[PDB]
Amino acid sequence: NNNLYYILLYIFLEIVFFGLFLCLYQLELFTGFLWVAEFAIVFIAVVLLFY
Amino acid sequence: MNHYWGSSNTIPASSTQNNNYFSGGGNNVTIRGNEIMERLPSQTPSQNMVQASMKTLRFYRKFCRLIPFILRIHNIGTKFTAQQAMINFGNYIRERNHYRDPGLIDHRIQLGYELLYEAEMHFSQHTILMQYLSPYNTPLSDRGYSYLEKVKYGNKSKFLQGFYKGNKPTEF
Amino acid sequence: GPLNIVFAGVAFLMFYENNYKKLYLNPRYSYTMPYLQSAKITKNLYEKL
Amino acid sequence: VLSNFEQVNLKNLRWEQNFKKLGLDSLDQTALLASIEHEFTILFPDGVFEGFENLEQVVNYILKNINAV
Amino acid sequence: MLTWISFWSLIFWLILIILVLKPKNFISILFMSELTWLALYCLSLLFGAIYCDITLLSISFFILGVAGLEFSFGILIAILYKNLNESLNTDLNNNNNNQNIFDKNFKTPLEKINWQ
Amino acid sequence: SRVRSFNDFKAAKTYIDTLKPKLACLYFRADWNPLCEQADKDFDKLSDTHLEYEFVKIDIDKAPQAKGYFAVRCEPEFLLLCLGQEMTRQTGQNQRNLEHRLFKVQEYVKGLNFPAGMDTYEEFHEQYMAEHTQLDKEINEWAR
Amino acid sequence: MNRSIFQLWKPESPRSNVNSKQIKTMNVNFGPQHPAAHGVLRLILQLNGEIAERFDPHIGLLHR
Amino acid sequence: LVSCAIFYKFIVSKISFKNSNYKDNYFSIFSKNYLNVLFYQYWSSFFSSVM
Amino acid sequence: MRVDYIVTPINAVVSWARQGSFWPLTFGLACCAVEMMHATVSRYDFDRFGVIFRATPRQADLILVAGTLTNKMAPGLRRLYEQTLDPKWVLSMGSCANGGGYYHYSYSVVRGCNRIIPVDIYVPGCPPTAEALMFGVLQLQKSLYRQINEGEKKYNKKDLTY
Amino acid sequence: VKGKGSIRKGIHGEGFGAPSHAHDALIHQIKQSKDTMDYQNITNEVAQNFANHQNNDRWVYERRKSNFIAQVDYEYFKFNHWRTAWRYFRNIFLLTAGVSFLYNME
Amino acid sequence: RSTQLKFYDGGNRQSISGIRATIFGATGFMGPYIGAALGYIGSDVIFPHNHVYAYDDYVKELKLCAGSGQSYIMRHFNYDDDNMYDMAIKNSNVVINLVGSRLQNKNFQKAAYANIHVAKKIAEACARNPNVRRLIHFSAAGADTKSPSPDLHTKFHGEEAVLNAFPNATIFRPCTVYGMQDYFIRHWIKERDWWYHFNIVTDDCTAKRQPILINDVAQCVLNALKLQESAGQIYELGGPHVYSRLEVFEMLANLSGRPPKLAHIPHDIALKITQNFYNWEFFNMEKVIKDKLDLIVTGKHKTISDLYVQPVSFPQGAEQFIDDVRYRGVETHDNLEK
Amino acid sequence: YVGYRGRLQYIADALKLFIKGIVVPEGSNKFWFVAIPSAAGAICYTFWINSMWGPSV
Ligand SMILES: CCCCCCCCCCCCCCCCCC(=O)OC[C@H](COP(=O)([O-])OCC[N+](C)(C)C)OC(=O)CCCCCCCCCCCCCCCCC
Ligand SMILES: NC(=O)C1=CN([C@@H]2O[C@H](COP(=O)(O)OP(=O)(O)OC[C@H]3O[C@@H](n4cnc5c(N)ncnc54)[C@H](OP(=O)(O)O)[C@@H]3O)[C@@H](O)[C@H]2O)C=CC1
Ligand code: SF4
Ligand SMILES: [Zn+2]
Repeated sequence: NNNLYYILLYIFLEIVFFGLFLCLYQLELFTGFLWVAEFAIVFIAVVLLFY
Repeated sequence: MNHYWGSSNTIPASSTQNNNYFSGGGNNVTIRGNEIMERLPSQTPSQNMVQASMKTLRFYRKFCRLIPFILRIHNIGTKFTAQQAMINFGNYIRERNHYRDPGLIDHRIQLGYELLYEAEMHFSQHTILMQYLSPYNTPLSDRGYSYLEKVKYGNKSKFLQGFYKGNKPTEF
Repeated sequence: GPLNIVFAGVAFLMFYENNYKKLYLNPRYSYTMPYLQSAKITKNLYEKL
Repeated sequence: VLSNFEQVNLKNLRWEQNFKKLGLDSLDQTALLASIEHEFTILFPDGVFEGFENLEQVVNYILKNINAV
Repeated sequence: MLTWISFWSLIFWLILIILVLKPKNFISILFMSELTWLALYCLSLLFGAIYCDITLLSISFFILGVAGLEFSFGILIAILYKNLNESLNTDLNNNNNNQNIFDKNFKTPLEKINWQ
Repeated sequence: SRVRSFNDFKAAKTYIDTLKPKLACLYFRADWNPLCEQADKDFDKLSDTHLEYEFVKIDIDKAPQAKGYFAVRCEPEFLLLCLGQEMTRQTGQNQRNLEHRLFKVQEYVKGLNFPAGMDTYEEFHEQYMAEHTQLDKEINEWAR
Repeated sequence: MNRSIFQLWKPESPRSNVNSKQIKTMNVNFGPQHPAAHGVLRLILQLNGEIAERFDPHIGLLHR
Repeated sequence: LVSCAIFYKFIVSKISFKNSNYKDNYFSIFSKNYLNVLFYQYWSSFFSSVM
Repeated sequence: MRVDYIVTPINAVVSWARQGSFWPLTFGLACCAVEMMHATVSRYDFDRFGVIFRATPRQADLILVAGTLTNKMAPGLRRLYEQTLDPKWVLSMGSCANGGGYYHYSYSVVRGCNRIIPVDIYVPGCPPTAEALMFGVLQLQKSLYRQINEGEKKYNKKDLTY
Repeated sequence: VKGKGSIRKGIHGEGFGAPSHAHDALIHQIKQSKDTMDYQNITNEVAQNFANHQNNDRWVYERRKSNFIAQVDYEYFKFNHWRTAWRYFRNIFLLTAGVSFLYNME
Repeated sequence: RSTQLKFYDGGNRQSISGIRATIFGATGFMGPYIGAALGYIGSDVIFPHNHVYAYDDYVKELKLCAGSGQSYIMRHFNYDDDNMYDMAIKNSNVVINLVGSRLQNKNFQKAAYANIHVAKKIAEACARNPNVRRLIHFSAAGADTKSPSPDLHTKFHGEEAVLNAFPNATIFRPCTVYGMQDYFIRHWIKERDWWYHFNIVTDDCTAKRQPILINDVAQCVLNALKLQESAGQIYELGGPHVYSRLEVFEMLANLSGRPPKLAHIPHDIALKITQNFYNWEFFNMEKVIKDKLDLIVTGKHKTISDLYVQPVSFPQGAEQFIDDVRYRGVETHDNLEK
Repeated sequence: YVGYRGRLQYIADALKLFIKGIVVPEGSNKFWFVAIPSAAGAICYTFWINSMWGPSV
């Protein structure tokens, strides 16, 4: 995939799956932190695309 | 050039580049500009008929260059081609050929530029602006036509055709 | 087809074998299979359900 | 492009004739030049546009152009 | 179906390979670099849990910080791409013919070459 | 070889797809262009001269659909194909340029190498549709 | 309080890409059916980051 | 830390100079040296840091 | 026949709802607009009858033409009417909208908004008082409530509609 | 001229550039005509800008698009590509999970 | 009886043409166009209707076919009482019947009621009134006494009944009519938009069609009114060329750029499912039955050329109605500006 | 006046919003146009799991 928006969406889903692995392996706390941080980043990334 | 037609009033090719690298460019002639027009100054006065004729020719050239863009954005390409629209507007100009006052011609050129700008920026409606591009004695291409009065009044003169078809309602 | 029938047979045997080894040949002290294990109240730490 | 202008006969059309003797007045000349200009996706400079007298000069100019597509 | 250690080592190296593979758009490379940092984050947490080591969790949050600063730098560098006459697709910033691009075509800014 | 004339698009396409030529030259003609009279003679002469090509002439007036299928824009058109893939295209009437294009395509193809099993004939649109699902399909899924 | 005058205004120079408009301006219709446009005001507005740069007030939509 | 300091040093390099070339007014000249320096330093730092 | 057993009651629930929340479009021309805004404020509360104004035509149920319509505005009014979500109703308020009005003999005024879009009801005054505007809106609400079942179907021998 | 570098002032004219430098026609038009443009004059620079802009889209202009040929797809609802997947999956499952499971159960 | 009808067509909306017309069945697709063709020259038009939802745009916009004081909408029409028919055409010298079995309808009794009973009542009311000069009845091109479609069978029977009751009535049989709100192009667009991947076809698509634009049927009606020799004649109206259904699919695909995909379902399954299940606009027996039948000008009667109308070609006339649904693929940078 | 003394205003508003017929403009992505509201509703109908009404309730 070469569309920037779809690349961003798939990377967001990858972050979700990384957090899911951390949850399964029983590092729950680090799932809560990682997500929010990267979530903010993803948000900013979207704005960058808009520009 | 601080004008709507200035060479720097083109839409950038990309968000980080006006054109490809190593150079610049942009289309301002066959499409609309980047910024909106904010003022349209007066035409410089023409002292004789030569200058007025040159102004008319240049206005017609700009109109012809802008025809395909207007046809695309207004969805009127099936009613007539670009060349047909140019020919119809040329018929309009030819019907305005007898003019001989240069100031009147400058005024008309100003009005023509204004109407062209209105057409190219979706200010007017397509069914309204098509009155300047429509054929004079030919049906439009997007629909069928009736040739009943051609068959019945075949060789009859114009007077007889206008006599058989009245000029007022007949109930009253 | 025959191979589909064979696959269905193997799947059914797998399913039944798993269920049989969960129901029997297995201690039943925690509630895992509903409506097949007892839902009573246990007073001792080790009571069979 | 010239097919749209139906007052011009393409059968024995010789390209050295002036536009007027082909049946095109100034407005038709401007329309035809703009149509060719759109056809090849180029622009004619103001001196070049107003200096054209026949189709041979237009053909030569388009031949010498590298941006014509 | 694969052990987590081998899986995550392979995932990190595959992420690097895919980062190299994709067309050189600065924003895409920024996103893939962020993904690489996150893969390092996950691997460090996994080994910290396996070996009962508390420094690797620190590596996780330090990765978060380093990746954040790097992302800020990347955003600024892209906006710098805006002002300079450069394309976010670096393959369009040179005249080297590329068969991977359908429509790569550059010519000199001249209307004609010969006059006489 | 010898020119095969066609007035029906479906029959001509069936003939070409059954023949599966390695080198083909298609001459699309229409009656609006007065220069098409000389193009017929040029096509006949080049067809009898060259034997590595298959020469097929299509009347656009009697087979309008063919035009849309072959992206014909300005008749007369000479479309040179290798294994169904568009080698080149010429618009206008000039025998020397047509022969030069035929010679260039012939020599370049004769200097080519194809892996076994990947040198089969393909239809024309097959090249356009392959890139359509690669570029146009995804663009239309984002804008619309 | 330091000078921020250069961040405030951006002039234009002939054939200067960095001094020109490096963006497609947002040309919006502040048209008649707008709560802040009163009844008939059709104002062609050029916005660049929600900053009003160019005005084109079309009046006469209530000329009787 | 030192790599960030070196990046800061590279950023504050002087870009435009007062010279005796008076032919370049009213024309756009692209240098592109600043962007290349920043880009290559940035990505080399990224690769070294991750490894 | 049996479907009516479900359809006929439910119809009322469909009408009542759309009678209880009748949202007009925020659009006012000239000085019937001022009178309408008077009709919206606390002295005459449309919010009593569940009438609240929405600014976009996609969320509007009633188009309220309340001012003079010029030849410059007719395509815009046509587009605004076309871009409203169905079902929709149109109220014509004041003389300039019902007919030409005080500018019927002018060169730039549409001689009635019903030459461009269909009109469901007309309010005559110049300006019609907020009393009269509320009267017209209430009449339209009752009419559109009753409009779903006006006895179009015939009853068979079992007293069942079609 | 004070505060103007090497620009010199001649008779009847202040001068706009350093000596022996080429005079620019666009800047002449800018100075003489502040905002007045009688018509969009197409100079060499304007035509060159147009050519530069249109060269970016040369591939689209030269693209030869073929019209579609309609057909009635009789096999669309069979979903053959999903049956191949099913055959592959059941073969793999039987040859790996099935044999081992049956042997271990026995 | 007198078939003469003198009127002035050189006027505008506020003129007086001299035609007072009643149009039945104007709550469909033809209605607004026929009414506008009559009332745009200054005629008086009356629209009797009994429409399920009175607030639907199919009723309100009928008021736009003429000006204030010229167009009237008669509501709650019985379609069963002779008095209402007499009241509808009391002062009308022109009557047009557009009533016909709707596409959703699959009941034979309702089809006969729409195509035979109502037409017979209209013709009988016209015969009683001595001031009616011309009556134009709308039928179908493929109408036949042995048609598997109940619509075409009942339309042939209605032709017989109308010609029996009012021997000076004019019968129009359009082939298939397309426009902005039609069942040919709009249905194609909506079916492709809903079934995102395909258009459903239940046959080999070898049936023939002769599409004609809606703007040409109105001109045909006006020409027939102007021609006194068309009083007791049957006219079949179609486009210049005949296409198969597959060719129409391909032409619609090429005009818009959408790649065609025709998923095939066997005819008997579709017939059974449409027979035993509820039918609406986009799922009914009529589409399945008609897709195997040719609706073209057969040459047994007079054609559109006898009305001195030159219909527009299908590719040229259908292009403007698919401008919004054009495929958005690889385009130039200048195409971004709209 | 919706119900008795305005007791059913919210019910009437919700039912009318259900009744209104949505149209998707051309030039927009139909999938995204319909999918973003679905995701928004699914997200907003999750907040109630992040609620506390008494200790450990
Ligand atoms: C893409 C734009 C930038 C995205 C930035 C990051 C966004 C993060 C998520 C924000 C919310 C919006 C996403 C969800 C809705 C859209 C789904 C999507 O993107 O599908 C794309 C994907 C892919 O898009 P596609 O199918 O159009 O792409 C085709 C392939 N290419 C890219 C080549 C054109 O969609 C599908 O695979 C099919 C549709 C599946 C939709 C399944 C979810 C629907 C919504 C359910 C409710 C939401 C989830 C549950 C609630 C939330 C958790 C508690
Ligand atoms: N459009 C086409 O493609 C072609 C159409 N025709 C015929 O031309 C005529 C007009 O066409 P068109 O407008 O498109 O068709 P429609 O199906 O859209 O309209 C049918 C009209 O008849 C009315 N009607 C239907 N059933 C009954 C009934 N039982 N009692 C009373 N009125 C009824 C409908 O009103 P309501 O349902 O609201 O009561 C509506 O006004 C029809 O007879 C049609 O079959 C012929 C050839 C081609
Ligand atoms: S009808 Fe009269 S009072 Fe009302 S808006 Fe018109 S001018 Fe004002
Ligand atoms: Zn019978």
